[PDB]
Amino acid sequence: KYEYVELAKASLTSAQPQHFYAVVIDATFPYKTNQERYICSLKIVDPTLYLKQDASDYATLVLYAKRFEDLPIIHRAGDIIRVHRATLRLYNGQRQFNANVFYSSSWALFSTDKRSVTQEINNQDAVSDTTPFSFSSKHATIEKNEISILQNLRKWANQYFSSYSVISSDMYTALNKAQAQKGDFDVVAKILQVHELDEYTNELKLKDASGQVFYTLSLKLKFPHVRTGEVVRIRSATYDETSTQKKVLILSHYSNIITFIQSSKLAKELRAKIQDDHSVEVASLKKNVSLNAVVLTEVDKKHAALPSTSLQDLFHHADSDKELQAQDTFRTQFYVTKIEPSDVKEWVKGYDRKTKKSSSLKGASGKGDNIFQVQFLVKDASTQLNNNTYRVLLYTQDGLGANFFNVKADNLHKNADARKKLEDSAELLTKFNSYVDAVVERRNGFYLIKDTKLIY
Amino acid sequence: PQQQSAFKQLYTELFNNEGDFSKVSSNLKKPLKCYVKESYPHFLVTDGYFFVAPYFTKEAVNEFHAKFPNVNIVDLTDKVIVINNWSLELRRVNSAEVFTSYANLEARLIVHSFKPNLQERLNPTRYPVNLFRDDEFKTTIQHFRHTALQAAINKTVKGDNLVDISKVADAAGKKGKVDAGIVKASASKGDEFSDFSFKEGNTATLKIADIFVQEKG
DNA sequence: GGGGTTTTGGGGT
DNA sequence: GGGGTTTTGGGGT
DNA sequence: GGGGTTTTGGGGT
Repeated sequence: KYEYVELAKASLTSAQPQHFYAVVIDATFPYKTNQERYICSLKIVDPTLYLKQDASDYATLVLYAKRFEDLPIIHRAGDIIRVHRATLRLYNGQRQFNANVFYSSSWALFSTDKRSVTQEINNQDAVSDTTPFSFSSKHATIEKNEISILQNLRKWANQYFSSYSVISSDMYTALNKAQAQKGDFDVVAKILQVHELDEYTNELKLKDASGQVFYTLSLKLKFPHVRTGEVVRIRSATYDETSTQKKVLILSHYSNIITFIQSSKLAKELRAKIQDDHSVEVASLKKNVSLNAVVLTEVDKKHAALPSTSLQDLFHHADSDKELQAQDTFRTQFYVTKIEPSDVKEWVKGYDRKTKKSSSLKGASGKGDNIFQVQFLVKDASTQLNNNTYRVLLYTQDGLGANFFNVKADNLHKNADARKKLEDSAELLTKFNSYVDAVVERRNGFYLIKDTKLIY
Repeated sequence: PQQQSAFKQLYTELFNNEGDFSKVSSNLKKPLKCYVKESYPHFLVTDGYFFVAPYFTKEAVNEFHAKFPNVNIVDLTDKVIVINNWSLELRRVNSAEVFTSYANLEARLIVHSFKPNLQERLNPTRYPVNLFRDDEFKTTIQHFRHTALQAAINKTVKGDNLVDISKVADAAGKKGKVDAGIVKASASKGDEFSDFSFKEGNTATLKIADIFVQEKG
């Protein structure tokens, strides 16, 4: 039988093990300090300790362990943690709970929202509202009397996050003031873009309330929950003075990228207030070499929620994998290496609906209706190292991808205006660091671009 | 603007000059004063912002062991070294096995001569990070590959072999295999792209473990 | 037996 | 040892 | 003292 005590009511004198439930509002990633030790530091809150008289108040929780797996990975602020056997002591004025997981202490994590982060990523339902989504040791037991403590704290967790910012202005630094810090700092920003730099790394494009845009590398395995359009708190970043072409944040092994639970007032306001920025992209288009990635296209709103499929899967596994065989519409990202036919003037051909044949507008047709018959030779992160380039089509005779270039099909041998706009788009598409975000439809072994248009 | 990292500027200029060390700015080929972060199992030195692995020639260590007797190299951790004679090369490697590389390419610091300064050498610095894990630098190497790849593809792919429109516009009763969209990028031998034009420098170097046996069998 | 803790030799399971 | 710095892995640590 | 484990009483710190 365990007796749970509230944070502000826990004893500072009796150095005896105490137990408690609490809401997590901040945490480092679990990190190694030497050869046999791992630490995870977090800030916790509950009904008796959540606010200084305005800025948020909290207790600190330091978890010690001998293995990485014995420490909690906090991907989201707002979830709950239950700790057994912590000793409380005052550390520079703050109530600090210490727990040696490597000895007799344990923790268990509970989802405040319907699903946990991991469950959201894998689209799974939660076993029940009383089940921990992560915990230390081989087992975790929750008694009937704990159910009310949990449900009540969840109810409170939502009230707290919906009526207060929780992560107050004193817990982070404005991106446009980042360069003025001596050491590391925290940031709260909106993810504007998630670029797959390579097989292991994502490059996040961030923008905070001050309006400054910054980039930062985010390992796929470590932070698999990053999503475009969502707001996160980055715990511990430093300003990179060696980055000249773009504003970069450096993260450490102890750094953490944290999202917010649905009821978060701060996340909600920042999601609406912080709007997309393309200034970095527009400025880079004037340079011969851009160290900044530019996503030239935008997919139709109805696919915004459709998951992406790599070129590796699209061309090497699409006829063998059960899941990929049942689908005919996909979303993928890639960069264009070459565009065929070479002559931009031949991108638009005359099409005969009856004979199913297209022809060049040589002696300028009637031979059929004008259509785009463009073949892109692409490549992506998942195929970066191989000796292949892949064919992706923009054959608009049936309407798929008709507005891709924001230029209605026309005889490019006669319409100088149309030809020029397509020529400019050609240089942009083949330019280093330019990428395409597109939806494709599989027909007779080929992929045709559809519901996708250039935004530059 | 001004690049604060000596290493980052050096390695970036090398890649932006097709691995030709003679095309890199002469005002950058001056002696390198750098702090030793680690000495074993991996010898890593910093320039105050990043850490790179120096590759010592057999001549470099023998010369060292003469002008500085008993001062072991594998124990230089937390002390500084001054590389007076050095060169930069580009090598093809397995990035999955070599952490001081990216996209199977590595820029190596070839050391010919270096002297240790144990003289309470200091310098308050930020935590050194692997140059081959840096955003901008990874991007520079991607630029390099993109350029080689594009040149190879525009040389290899010719004749506008466009998918016949009927194959797609009239695909009812037609089934196909996606691997029909796979096009070879160059005239390679295997599955990896290797059609580069920089001449891969050779230069023999010592394995960090041989210099550990030479000092403590 | 062995950790971590202090119980500093000895419970229960 | 906590607002910090590993490398069972040097692209979760 | 108490876990998990098996040592089923007894080291070392």
